[PDB]
Amino acid sequence: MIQGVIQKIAGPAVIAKGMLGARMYDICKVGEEGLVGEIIRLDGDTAFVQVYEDTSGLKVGEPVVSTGLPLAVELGPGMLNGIYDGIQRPLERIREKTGIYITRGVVVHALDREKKWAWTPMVKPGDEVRGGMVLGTVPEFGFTHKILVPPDVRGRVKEVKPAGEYTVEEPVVVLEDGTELKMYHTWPVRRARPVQRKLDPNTPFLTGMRILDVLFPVAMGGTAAIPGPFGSGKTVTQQSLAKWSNADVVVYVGCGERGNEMTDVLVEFPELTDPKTGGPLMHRTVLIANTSNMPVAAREASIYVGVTIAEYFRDQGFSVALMADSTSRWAEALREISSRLEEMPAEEGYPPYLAARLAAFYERAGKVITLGGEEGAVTIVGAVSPPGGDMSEPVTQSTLRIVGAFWRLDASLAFRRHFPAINWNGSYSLFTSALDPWYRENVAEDYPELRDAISELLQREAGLQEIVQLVGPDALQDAERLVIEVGRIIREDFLQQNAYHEVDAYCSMKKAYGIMKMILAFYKEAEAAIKRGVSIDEILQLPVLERIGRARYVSEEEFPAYFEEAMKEIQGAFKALA
Amino acid sequence: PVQRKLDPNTPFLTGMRILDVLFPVAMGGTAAIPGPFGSGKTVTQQSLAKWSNADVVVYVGCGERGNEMTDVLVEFPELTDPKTGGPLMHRTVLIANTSNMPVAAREASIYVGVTIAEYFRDQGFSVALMADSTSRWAEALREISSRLEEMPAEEGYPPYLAARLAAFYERAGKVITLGGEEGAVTIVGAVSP
Amino acid sequence: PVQRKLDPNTPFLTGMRILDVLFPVAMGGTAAIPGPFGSGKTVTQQSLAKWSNADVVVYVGCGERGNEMTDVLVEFPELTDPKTGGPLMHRTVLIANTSNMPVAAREASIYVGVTIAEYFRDQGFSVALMADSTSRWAEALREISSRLEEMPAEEGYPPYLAARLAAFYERAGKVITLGGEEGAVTIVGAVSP
Amino acid sequence: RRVNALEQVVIPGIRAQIRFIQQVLEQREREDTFRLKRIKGKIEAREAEEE
Amino acid sequence: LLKKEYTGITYISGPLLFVENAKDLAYGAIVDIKDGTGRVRGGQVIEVSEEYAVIQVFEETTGLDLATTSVSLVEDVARLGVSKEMLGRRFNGIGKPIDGLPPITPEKRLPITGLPLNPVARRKPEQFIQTGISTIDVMNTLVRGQKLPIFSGSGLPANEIAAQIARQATVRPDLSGEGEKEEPFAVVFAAMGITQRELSYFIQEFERTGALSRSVLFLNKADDPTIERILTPRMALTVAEYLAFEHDYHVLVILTDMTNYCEALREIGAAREEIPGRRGYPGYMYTDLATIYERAGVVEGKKGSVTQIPILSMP
Amino acid sequence: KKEYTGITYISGPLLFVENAKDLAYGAIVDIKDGTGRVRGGQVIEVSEEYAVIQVFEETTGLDLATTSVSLVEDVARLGVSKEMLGRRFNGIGKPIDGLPPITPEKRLPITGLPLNPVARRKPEQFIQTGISTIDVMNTLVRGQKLPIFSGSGLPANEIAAQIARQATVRPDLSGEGEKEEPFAVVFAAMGITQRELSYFIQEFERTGALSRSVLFLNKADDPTIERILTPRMALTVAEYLAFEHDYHVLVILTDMTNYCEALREIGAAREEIPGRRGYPGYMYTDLATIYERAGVVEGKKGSVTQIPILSMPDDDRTHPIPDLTGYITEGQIQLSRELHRKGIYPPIDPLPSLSRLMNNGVGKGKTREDHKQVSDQLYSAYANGVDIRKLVAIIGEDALTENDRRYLQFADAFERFFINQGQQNRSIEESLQIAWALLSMLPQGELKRISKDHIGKYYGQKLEEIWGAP
Amino acid sequence: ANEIAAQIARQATVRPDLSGEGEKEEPFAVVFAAMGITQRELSYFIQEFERTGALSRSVLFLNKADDPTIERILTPRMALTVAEYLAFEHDYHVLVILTDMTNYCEALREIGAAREEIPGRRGYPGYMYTDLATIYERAGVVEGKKGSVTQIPILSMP
Ligand SMILES: Nc1ncnc2c1ncn2[C@@H]1O[C@H](COP(=O)(O)OP(=O)(O)O)[C@@H](O)[C@H]1O
Ligand SMILES: Nc1ncnc2c1ncn2[C@@H]1O[C@H](COP(=O)(O)OP(=O)(O)O)[C@@H](O)[C@H]1O
Ligand SMILES: Nc1ncnc2c1ncn2[C@@H]1O[C@H](COP(=O)(O)OP(=O)(O)O)[C@@H](O)[C@H]1O
Ligand SMILES: [Mg+2]
Ligand SMILES: [Mg+2]
Ligand SMILES: [Mg+2]
Repeated sequence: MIQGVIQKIAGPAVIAKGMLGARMYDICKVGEEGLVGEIIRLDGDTAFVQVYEDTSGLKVGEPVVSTGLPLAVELGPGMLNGIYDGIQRPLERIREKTGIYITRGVVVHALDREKKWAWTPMVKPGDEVRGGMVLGTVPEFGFTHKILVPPDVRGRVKEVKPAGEYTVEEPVVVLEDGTELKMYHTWPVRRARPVQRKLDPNTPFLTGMRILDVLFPVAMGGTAAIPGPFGSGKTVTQQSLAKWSNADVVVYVGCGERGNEMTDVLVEFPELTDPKTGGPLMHRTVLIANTSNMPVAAREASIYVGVTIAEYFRDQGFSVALMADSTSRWAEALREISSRLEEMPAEEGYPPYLAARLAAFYERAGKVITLGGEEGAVTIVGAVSPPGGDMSEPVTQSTLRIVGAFWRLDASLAFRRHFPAINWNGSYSLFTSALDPWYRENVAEDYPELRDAISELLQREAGLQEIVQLVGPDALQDAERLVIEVGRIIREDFLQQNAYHEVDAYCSMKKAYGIMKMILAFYKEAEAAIKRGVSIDEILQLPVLERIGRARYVSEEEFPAYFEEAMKEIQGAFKALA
Repeated sequence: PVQRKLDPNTPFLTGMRILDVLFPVAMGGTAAIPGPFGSGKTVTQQSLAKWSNADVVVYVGCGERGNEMTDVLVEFPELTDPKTGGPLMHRTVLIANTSNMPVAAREASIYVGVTIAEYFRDQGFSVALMADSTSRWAEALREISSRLEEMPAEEGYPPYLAARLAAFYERAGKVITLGGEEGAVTIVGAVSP
Repeated sequence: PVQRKLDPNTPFLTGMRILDVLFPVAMGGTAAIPGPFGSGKTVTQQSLAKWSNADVVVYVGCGERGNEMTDVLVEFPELTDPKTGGPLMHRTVLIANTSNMPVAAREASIYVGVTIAEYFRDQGFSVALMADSTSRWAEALREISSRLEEMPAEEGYPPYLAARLAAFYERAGKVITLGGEEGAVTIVGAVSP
Repeated sequence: RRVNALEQVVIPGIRAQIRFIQQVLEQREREDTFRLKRIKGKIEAREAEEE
Repeated sequence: LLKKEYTGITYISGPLLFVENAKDLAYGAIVDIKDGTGRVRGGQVIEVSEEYAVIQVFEETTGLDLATTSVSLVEDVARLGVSKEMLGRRFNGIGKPIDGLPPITPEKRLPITGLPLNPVARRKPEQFIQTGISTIDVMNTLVRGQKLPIFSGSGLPANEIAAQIARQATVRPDLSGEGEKEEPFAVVFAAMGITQRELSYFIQEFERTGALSRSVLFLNKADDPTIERILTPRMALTVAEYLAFEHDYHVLVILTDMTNYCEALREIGAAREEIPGRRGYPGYMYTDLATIYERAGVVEGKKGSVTQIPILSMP
Repeated sequence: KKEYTGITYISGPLLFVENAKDLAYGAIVDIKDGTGRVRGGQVIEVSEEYAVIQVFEETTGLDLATTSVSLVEDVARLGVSKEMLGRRFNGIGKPIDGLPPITPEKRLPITGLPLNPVARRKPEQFIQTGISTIDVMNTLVRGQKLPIFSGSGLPANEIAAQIARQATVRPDLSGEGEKEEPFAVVFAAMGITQRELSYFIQEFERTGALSRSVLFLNKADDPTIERILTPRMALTVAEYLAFEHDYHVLVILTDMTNYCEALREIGAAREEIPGRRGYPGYMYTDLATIYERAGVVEGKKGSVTQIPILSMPDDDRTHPIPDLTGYITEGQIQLSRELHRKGIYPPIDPLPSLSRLMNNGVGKGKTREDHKQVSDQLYSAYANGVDIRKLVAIIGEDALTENDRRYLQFADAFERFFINQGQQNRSIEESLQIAWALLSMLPQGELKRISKDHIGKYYGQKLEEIWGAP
Repeated sequence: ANEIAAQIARQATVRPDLSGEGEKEEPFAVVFAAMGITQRELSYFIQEFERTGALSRSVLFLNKADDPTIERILTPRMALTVAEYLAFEHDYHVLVILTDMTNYCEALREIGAAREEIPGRRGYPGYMYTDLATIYERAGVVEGKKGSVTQIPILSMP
């Protein structure tokens, strides 16, 4: 490998001479302490290396060693139930050998090199292997981890190890060429993993949250952005998606958050339970954790590591959900890195290539046919935090241009303690037109038209606000008081959900369809009674209001009996009325 | 060179009511017509070319569309000169440098046009000069100065832009020629902020 | 050098109602009076020089008009010292460096004025120091920094401007002198944004 | 009448003025950055005239 | 023909690299860059001099080193091989097929930058196009040879309007008595910075209409190299000009979301430390945009025509 | 020992010395001239041919013939000991109180290692600051970073001195009573003048609060590199005490705007291209390395709490220093100029102020069980009264209903009694008593945010306890 | 502005009767400095001075719009040198009119940008205050001398 010596030290910038043959953007180890850095410029015999960590104490003449590879992650068994930083350093193993502080120059491995795994071969000698096929399986918690050949490797199998206990470092398959395949391989974080073909979105990503995946659904493999201010629910919704979605593996990325907020996430997450099996939620999630005082390079590269791990788990045939918390803090690190490189700014101080990076990050999602012949998907949900609620900042326009859904939060509904606090007037979704051939085959034939009727009822209430803000609410006509009351019923009994309840935390499509049918059955009969001619106050007092309200807290397996009872009850009550 | 410069005392009849009544321009004066896109600068300058009472009209299309030059080349041979009964194109000189033509030639076209207008002034004629856009000339100066690695003054323009603009507009006026005749040149320049 | 600094507990009377009542300044305190041209900085400072109860007044004309210094030279010998009854000019020292004087002498005038004001402090007097414009000092520093080809600050000023400004203002205060007596220096500086 | 006049006229003009001033200040800052880059380049070029 | 290689690389930084002894590289030429691993990159010469030649790389410079990198010349001017068989095919903006079919056989190789049309050779556009929209056909009518862009917002359906105009376009020869025949119609569709969800809509609309048999598609995706976005409209316009002025087709060129083109141009300009314009954009955008729009029109003595409908979203 | 005499260039704050490749980057050096005076300096760039040194103080007497440079230490270190309680330092570790220097137990680098995110634990205990508007509505939790936003003429220094004088912990309210825990205060003053220096010196010594405090004081005329180094030394002492002797420490940083400007001129002097509005591009990371040194650690009984103080330049909350501080901190307390001009001290305005970790430090098992609902009710009632007060000026008092007049009187009495405490040292129980006395002026049943259980227990007391002596 | 300046130069007089002196004065001598002036304004000024008969008492320094730009650096200095010489050596009362200082500032900015000076606001050189001060402060009165210099500069606000 290429080895040189330091020639000039000035802040984080180091000039090393004797480095002829080193390649651009390689990872180098600087000094006797082993500080890591990247080569950013080549000039003759010298190379410019930008050191990640603190450089105080370095001297001229200390060795510089090039690893010869760009920034990459180790992909293999042992990533689940793990906590990593932005450059895939296991924090738990760092804590054991160092204490409460992170000393500079510590060396650890992403995958444990001494843990034994249960090997089970699938290929036999004489077989031809191409990139993406399965060599064998290894059990890991509730899953079976498939051992994949790297995508750039092809050849014929020479020898296969028998079944037994092995570590990740021992070769299991060796080809006729002489290349030895281990249980793990490395891949650059900035290069997308190849696939065969990208399929269309035609299956919904069930979030379990009534408003989110009834009014503004997101398809499997889609993208969504959820901006909002403090106390608006951003975090509970995310962790609720982690708890209740139909994704097999969850990847959580935190880019440069506050320390006391990463503390909450790191402490609370091991205490949650997986609703599928009752085991810990940690057994199917990977967290990337970065605070504000970590090096800016790790904060900038945090999301690429997460999306690469999500792509690796997608390549095994799973369905992966990726949650990127506060991409604005990633854009801040990008701005800082661009400022240190002396590049020209654009708009609000951001580098001109911000939109290109955001487009390159969001484009990795989608449902694909993997190289192994199996389907997989990655779904990305990215949180945004505007500086003052103005969606005119550059990051929000750059996000709005590419995302397929937009869940706008509002603190005004949080002030009224109405959760989820989602502004249904400013939100939108572009996956509704391609999802209803799934809805009217697996939910109910009348589901789409019922959804549009409910949306129309919600819209008609909003068009009467300039009446109520001038004239008192009680003075209105019967035909308008009726729609105001049905709007209140929708806002309080359908668009409201409790995540801490035993049964209300998760809602299925049949239950939501039943509730919507129940509400429309109430509304049509109240309207017909209005032309029949009755006191409006008597309608607002009828006992079927309790049947409307108490439909939320009924259990999933006992809902249909309640639905049929309420269906007969509303008719019986409105026939009893004069 | 000229012998003397005289004070203008006769109007330049453009054929438009608002310009000829409310804001007149003299037979040796200068005028500027700034405006946003789709406001009327080109239609106003072609109407002046069609209907004014000047003897010779010089049209300088510094960095504009190529279809307008085709319109001038097609329509004008069929129209009638207001003051001599001949075809309108017989009194017109066109200097065309479109937007996709080389950038550095935008500067030369303005000087060529004003030099031809000065030449026809020395024969005792009354000449009207129209510049389709001077902002393109300013952009050409900016590009050349950027290639020279000079320090920009404001908005990226070179610091000597005002001197060039003043030198261009100063060539107009009513004069007594070296041959004893009397001639005048009017300059109407459009600006595209 | 001095023996010990003391807290401020005696007001510096200026003779203006709004400054004496609403926004007081103590005997060893500092104050700044910024404003655009034509707002009243010079008239206020000259009124302070006329009517204040300081024993000795030191006036620094750093980079301003010469007629303002001529007015002080002409009218002060005819006025009356409020607390002694003699001529007013007998208690005043003027340092004059007008606008068309050489640029590099503007900093020297400020330092000379503050050094003289500290010298009169050591004899047990209370001295008031007026700086007519501290912005011209910054402009002179910027002009020299241009000739030094060094890296400038936010608006072209040298980076060490704030250190100089802090070192100039912290020379004021009420002290116990090396001889055991008590003196005070108060600084009022104008800013011309 | 006053409520409608304020809401539909007065606020958008102030917002447009703010949006214009912000762009002007940002452009001036960008020009300053370019000039600082040029002077740093000249400073680094000066030291190599006679090594 | 022989090939020549240069190995005197002396400086790599960002998108630029310097070659020492390359005195015989023409200005604006296309070079072919190879590293030690065999991966091949492209680039263009942006400045040539006696001491060195400056080459910018079309994509990222990861993996290059001064010891093993070599630069090879391809051609003195960027050219595209065009043919009449390009109809019904799909390309990735740089010119390579992405439909899985074998590549074409070029009849001619034309420079992609084009040449200005002589104003004497032009003629007036006078043929009215009926689009089927009252607000267009009556008050903003479209003529063969016109360049008429659509100013759109973020969530507004500009693409549906463009597709509807492409479907319903007709010339109505009966109002002037100009016979009954149709001189053949063609559509050239160029997409810069488009997303898969949107591109699928255009693909499905073209398949449903059946207009794919007479259309050429140039597709540049959001994860493609940023330079390939710059070259995308020029090749589409080259193909349209070739068809219209050598085979008498009436082509219709649709350029989608030129805001992506302008941001890509800003990136490329700011990568070379140049004096910026009004909002950080390069100060020479007017010429660069004029070299794209001005290629449409009608030519005296020829039957073909080029009509442009660019689409851009107002920020 | 060894001296370098190859000086080749002097200009302003920088000097070049040849053949000095043995000097490590960031080392501290001593500069000696012909008159025998010794100045300090820091190495900012090392190369094969020469090294660049930034000089403390001024360079008046230097010349290229007789100047020499000698090494002091390769890494800036500070000697720490428990003797430091009751001492004053000049910002680089030199005592200025006249007492002999301390003997160090250890010498630690002033730049600190980051905390491992898996080693922290959630803050769960509060600090009694003695101010009702902070204790009741914006409670400060052990391990929180709660800055104070002030203007130019607002009395931030007096509030800082009062908080440092009155701060204490309450172990009797926690659990069964627990046990006594040590407490200490670390005060860092940066860019202060002589008047504020004398004020702080008199205030800390006139009441006996010096015996539990460490003071780092940096004047306005001191070198700017000392102003850079001061908060790191303060945090080093705080971390040493808290995580090696189980102290509960409180760090007060007097003015971070001075720190940000000093960082600006330091970056400008090192030929660095600035970022937004002339500020360095790495200001976010540099500020994060200071704020994120506070917190509480699993397995440790000590903690560090920070109260940064900063002055908004032109009252612009979008300025970079207030903007980036809100991205790292956990709320803010905003002083109001109108309340200050009305004569109310301290001028803490409860409407824009917020504490984000408040809910973790309140509730049964600590303080009192009715804290959160009382705070919410006070916030809502004050918000109503404020706009009723503006409506009165147009429509007149007689046009209001009875409830609007009661809200107006509640707002007046609230501003008169709750906020305007003067120099009183109020416990949490007294503040809650006054809060319930103010809520008693509102009629029962309009207190929507409070449950009937607490209303039936605390409602009804008259204001006479504080009304008889405001 | 030019009409107002011409009217002031035409109508200006002192009132010794109000001050009690009883003297009869003599008319002002005029020094006229034109920088980048156009023919339209120059002809107006010439005709006005011809009609008022003030050309026999006037000294004219003309730098037209088509003249070279860098000559504008010198013109105010020579005009003020002549004015100072007349006023303080021959006891004249001199009135000085400078047509456009904006053109002078552009001429100064050209040289400042050519020399890579550190700019102030809007690209103007940092020493423009001193350079403008060396022109303006040459007016006033001198103790023990009868002459005087009065300045009426004219400038256009962009
Ligand atoms: N489904 C829900 N049920 C009850 N409360 C909710 C729900 N969703 C959000 N909230 C409330 O929203 C608030 C915001 O919490 P969180 O998301 O953790 O922080 P932030 O939104 O400020 O990032 C919480 O106090 C929580 O009580
Ligand atoms: N006097 C006029 N009468 C009718 N239409 C006009 C007139 N002036 C301008 N227009 C309209 O303005 C449009 C284009 O204006 P144009 O001259 O191109 O302005 P610019 O050159 O600034 O873009 C033309 O389509 C024309 O219909
Ligand atoms: N206290 C005052 N009383 C009366 N007139 C004043 C007062 N202060 C200022 N002025 C007027 O305002 C003008 C301000 O001039 P001056 O203070 O010399 O300029 P600047 O404030 O720009 O230095 C003076 O001409 C004076 O007539
Ligand atoms: Mg959150
Ligand atoms: Mg035009
Ligand atoms: Mg003044």
